[PDB]
Amino acid sequence: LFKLDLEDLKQQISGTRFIGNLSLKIRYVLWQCAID
Amino acid sequence: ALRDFAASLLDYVLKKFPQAYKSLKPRVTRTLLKTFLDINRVFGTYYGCLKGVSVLEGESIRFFLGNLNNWARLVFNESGITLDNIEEHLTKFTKEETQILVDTVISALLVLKKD
Repeated sequence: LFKLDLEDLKQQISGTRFIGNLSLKIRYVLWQCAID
Repeated sequence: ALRDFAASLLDYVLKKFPQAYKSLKPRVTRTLLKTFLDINRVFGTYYGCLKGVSVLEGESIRFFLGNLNNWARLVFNESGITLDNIEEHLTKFTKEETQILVDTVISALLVLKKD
């Protein structure tokens, strides 16, 4: 039954919008760690 | 008007309580850096974030120099553009609030080049 869950995972990670949001979140966590 | 008033009430409480420095300066700039660094927010939250950045000072504003390019490339969609058809190109916002964002992002950037 995990095939529909894998297709729902592929439905929510494909495209330009998700990887750029990840690039914003990792920049947030790097600057938040390096704030001091 | 409420964003511009509440942003100039945050700067009033960063100076009324200087004994709590290093306990509400990094907390508030961490709140603003956490709320600012995303795509799925409405325009007014970004405006309040940038005005709260504006009512800070010094190297902290420089601390948002690096992560502004990718923020613009995600929120304004310059996917290979050559800066020519910018008036009628863009996707989340309208033209007026994008002009407000480009105005307010250098309304705070003037503090880092005046010293």
